[PDB]
Amino acid sequence: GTVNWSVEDIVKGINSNNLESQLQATQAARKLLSREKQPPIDNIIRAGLIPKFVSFLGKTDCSPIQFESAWALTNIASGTSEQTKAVVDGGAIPAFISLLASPHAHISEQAVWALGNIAGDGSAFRDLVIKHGAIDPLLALLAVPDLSTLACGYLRNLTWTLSNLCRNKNPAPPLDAVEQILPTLVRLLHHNDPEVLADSCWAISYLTDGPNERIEMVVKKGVVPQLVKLLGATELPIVTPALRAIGNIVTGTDEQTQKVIDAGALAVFPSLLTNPKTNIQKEATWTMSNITAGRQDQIQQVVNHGLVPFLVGVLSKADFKTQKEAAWAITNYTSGGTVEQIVYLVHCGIIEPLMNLLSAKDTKIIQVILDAISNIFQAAEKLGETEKLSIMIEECGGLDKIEALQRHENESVYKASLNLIEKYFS
Amino acid sequence: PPTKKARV
Repeated sequence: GTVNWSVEDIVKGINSNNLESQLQATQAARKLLSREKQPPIDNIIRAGLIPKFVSFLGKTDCSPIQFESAWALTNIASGTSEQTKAVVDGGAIPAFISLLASPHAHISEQAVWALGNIAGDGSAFRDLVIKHGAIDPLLALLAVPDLSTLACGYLRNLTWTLSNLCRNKNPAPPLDAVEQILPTLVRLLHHNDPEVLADSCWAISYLTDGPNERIEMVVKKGVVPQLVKLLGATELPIVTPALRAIGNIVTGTDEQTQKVIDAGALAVFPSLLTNPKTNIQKEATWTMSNITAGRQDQIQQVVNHGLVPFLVGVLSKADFKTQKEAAWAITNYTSGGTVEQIVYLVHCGIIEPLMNLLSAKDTKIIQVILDAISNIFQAAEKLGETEKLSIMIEECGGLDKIEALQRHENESVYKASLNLIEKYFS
Repeated sequence: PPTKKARV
């Protein structure tokens, strides 16, 4: 009977001089803290029990109390930053790192979990866990010929804790820590368990969310083809982080973007740009907008893969955030594209949805659309066809919108719109 | 994924 103990009874048992009474009371605490309904974390903290639990972590001759106190401290560290800090302040970090080497797998796993919660608080505790030396023993647990010999839940918890050591910015994780973790991360990215794949992908997405040097560290390990394969997964919890990572990577240099293209990513975008999950569609369109900001041959590969009609589709009908990203993709396309590429854009039907979006309450999207329209008109000039385009815009009703924009609040807006009128509709 | 999680 360790069920429904009072905190006072727990304190009584833990303050006894009897390791087995302490074990019973720690288990009672664990059971209080592992209920879903409002676990009494703060009451346990106020009772002063964290130091006792931390001391129990070191009791090698009573592994049950190591496990029970590890679980209790895990659940305390799962709370607010103040509660996690309470666990850190009691000395828990080195004690958990020492438990990583336990011969009992359920105890090492519980230490992995606790360290995941501590690191998940934020950059400072993440880096403090690293400074206390957690990475080496964590990776040692994964240094096996075949990850399949490990228990599924254990492997999942190891992957998740590793992902938290890769998470967060200001600052990003230490460069040497990333380099030390990456080979194991790449091995996890090839594992067959959906949750391991998802959390590995999330870690890779964290590591690519930064300057081009971080992106390059990742790309050099050769993960882009595997990311593209996972971009094609049926499980949405895998697609989402794989797509996040791909989008991050194409924020980099034209060469890193080209590595994404060469791996076959564009072939997946017909489905991504029509995906029923709004956030997938939005992130896919954001990624496209960064690809169309690249080189003219990269725009050409966007064309060859049949993706301009899919951008026309998103512009015609999508969540408004997705539509704004699509407008960005079009402006980048027209800013970097050849005359022929811009003409092709017009032939795909861009004008009417582009115009229909000008009645938006968002000023940024209006600016973006007007810039795109100007670039298209410049290509038309280069071809001597500006009247055709003006007639198109007028026939679908866009000229009325542009005229209405003459009396717009923002300076750039009415500057742009009256330039258009005086230059092409006079 | 969550930043933290309790064991229930």
